[PDB]
Amino acid sequence: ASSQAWQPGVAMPNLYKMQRMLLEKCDLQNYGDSATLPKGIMMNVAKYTQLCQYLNTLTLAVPYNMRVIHFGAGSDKGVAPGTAVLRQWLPTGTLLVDSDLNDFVSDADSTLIGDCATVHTANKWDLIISDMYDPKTKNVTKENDSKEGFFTYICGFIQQKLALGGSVAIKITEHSWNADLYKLMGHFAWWTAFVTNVNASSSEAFLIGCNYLGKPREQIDGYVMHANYIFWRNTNPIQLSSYSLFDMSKFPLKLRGTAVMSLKEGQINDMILSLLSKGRLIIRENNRVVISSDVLVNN
Amino acid sequence: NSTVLSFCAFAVDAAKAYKDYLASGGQPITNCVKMLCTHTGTGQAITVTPEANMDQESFGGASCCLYCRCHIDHPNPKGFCDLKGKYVQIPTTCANDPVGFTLKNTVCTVCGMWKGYGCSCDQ
Ligand SMILES: C[n+]1cn([C@@H]2O[C@H](COP(=O)(O)OP(=O)(O)OP(=O)(O)OC[C@H]3O[C@@H](n4cnc5c(N)ncnc54)[C@H](O)[C@@H]3O)[C@@H](O)[C@H]2O)c2nc(N)[nH]c(=O)c21
Ligand SMILES: C[n+]1cn([C@@H]2O[C@H](COP(=O)(O)OP(=O)(O)OP(=O)(O)O)[C@@H](O)[C@H]2O)c2nc(N)[nH]c(=O)c21
Ligand SMILES: C[S@@+](CC[C@H](N)C(=O)[O-])C[C@H]1O[C@@H](n2cnc3c(N)ncnc32)[C@H](O)[C@@H]1O
Ligand SMILES: Nc1ncnc2[nH]cnc12
Ligand SMILES: Nc1ncnc2[nH]cnc12
Ligand SMILES: [Cl-]
Ligand SMILES: [Cl-]
Ligand SMILES: [Cl-]
Ligand SMILES: [Cl-]
Ligand SMILES: [Cl-]
Ligand SMILES: [Cl-]
Ligand SMILES: [Cl-]
Ligand SMILES: [Cl-]
Ligand SMILES: [Cl-]
Ligand SMILES: [Cl-]
Ligand SMILES: [Cl-]
Ligand SMILES: [Cl-]
Ligand SMILES: [Cl-]
Ligand SMILES: [Cl-]
Ligand SMILES: [Zn+2]
Ligand SMILES: [Zn+2]
Repeated sequence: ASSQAWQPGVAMPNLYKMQRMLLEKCDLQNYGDSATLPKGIMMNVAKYTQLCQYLNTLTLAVPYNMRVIHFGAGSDKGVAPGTAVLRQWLPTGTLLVDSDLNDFVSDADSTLIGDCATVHTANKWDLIISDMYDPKTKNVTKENDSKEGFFTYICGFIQQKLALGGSVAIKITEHSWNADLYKLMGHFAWWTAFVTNVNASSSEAFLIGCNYLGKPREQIDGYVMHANYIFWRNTNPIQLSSYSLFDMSKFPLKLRGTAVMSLKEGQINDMILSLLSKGRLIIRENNRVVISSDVLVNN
Repeated sequence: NSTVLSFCAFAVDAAKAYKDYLASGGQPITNCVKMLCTHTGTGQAITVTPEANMDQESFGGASCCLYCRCHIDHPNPKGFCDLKGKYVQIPTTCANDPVGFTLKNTVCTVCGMWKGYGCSCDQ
């Protein structure tokens, strides 16, 4: 019925981002309801398809030999539905690396098994996707405070391994969130909290940072912004919808051939920031991509 | 390797074993990742992107590979997988068992269609 039902999902409106709410308990009227998915389609294939359909509407940088890393790519199924959708979406030849605490079979070019903190690389990335979630987050015994764990790693990975012009999509929920990650969203040309229409009944959202600028463009208080996110979800019921899954004609990410340049931090002027902010520039070397997984040696 | 490969050839016969498993009423391998697609593709067997036609379903390749799913070495040279990182088109009538279909069928090296399910080079 709602017009947003034909969209892949709903982004947090700007006026909700400008509030100064106190954190409330999340209470969705349709909480737990399951979407009606096309025959034989997995929930995570539908979820990643809607996330990619939404990323298609942003100013993403899409260089030749694009580099994408996907954290939390495994599943209790032992397969990687999200990685299969990203590889379908990304231009052919895109280097796709995925990772998970648990072993799984993947379509990625390379897969690293182990805690995300064991993943190393001197290379910079054009796009970071995280679907990580700590199962213990379900154990709500205290006040809903900012979480560390893998979020500390993701914040450092963005600050040290994301190319200027690059983008991120990090999964959060009412209880799975980090204040420093929201603050980092202020270091991008644009940002939002995106809710897939197939998971409208969940507090889940993808925090999207569009075009990394390597410096703060706006100051964001993470504690206030998560409260603003929950207030938005609590007062704006979203109808479950799988409508956007039926039209895949324009699904593939447009190969923009975005320019890739190597610039010193002292060469990042307003003219360069303008190019980064439009998805027309990626700043990083174009050396071979090398990744490693730390192995703890014990008796 | 001689005595190790001699044994593997005898006992490790996944293709035959899975075929016998289904004959004994074994439930087909599940969680093959079916992709959303237009269903107006070329219809070739294994492709870089989903190419299912109106009579096919496209799946993530690694999830339809018996060797990947069972974590056993691949028979292909240098353990090279033909499905991992690709999309496999499965006839809708056989989409209930993609692993079984990829095992029991072979691709035509000329048109890229499944032999007996799209390949018409013998006309
Ligand atoms: C939003 N919300 C949260 N809770 C309560 O708070 C707890 C923690 O809340 P959460 O931060 O996990 O958020 P939510 O419940 O919305 O998450 P959901 O279960 O939809 O999971 C979202 C995604 O997280 C991942 N995930 C969830 N559980 C796991 C898990 N065990 N292992 C791995 N990934 C998981 C999956 O990708 C999944 O799709 C819930 O388990 C529930 O008791 C609610 N209770 C009511 N009555 N109404 C609500 O609206 C509500
Ligand atoms: C989606 N998006 C929004 N903005 C900023 O937000 C402004 C308004 O863009 P908007 O999408 O928020 O509003 P609009 O009314 O155009 O569309 P709707 O909200 O979907 O109905 C832009 O002019 C940019 O300043 C964006 N800025 C950048 N750099 N990249 C983006 O992808 C992007
Ligand atoms: C919701 S599941 C991911 C589902 C997957 N994206 C898909 O396509 O179906 C969340 C995953 O996060 C992983 N995870 C949680 N904490 C992690 C950590 N610290 N390091 C690595 N992986 C982690 C879990 O092992 C789990 O597989
Ligand atoms: N009725 C409708 N309103 C808005 N967007 C749409 N997309 C398809 N049908 C639509
Ligand atoms: N609500 C909050 N809880 C903990 N630390 C904070 N710092 C700022 N706001 C905070
Ligand atoms: Cl608004
Ligand atoms: Cl369903
Ligand atoms: Cl049915
Ligand atoms: Cl494991
Ligand atoms: Cl590994
Ligand atoms: Cl405490
Ligand atoms: Cl924590
Ligand atoms: Cl921790
Ligand atoms: Cl509604
Ligand atoms: Cl200047
Ligand atoms: Cl442009
Ligand atoms: Cl192809
Ligand atoms: Cl192998
Ligand atoms: Cl059927
Ligand atoms: Zn394989
Ligand atoms: Zn042929």
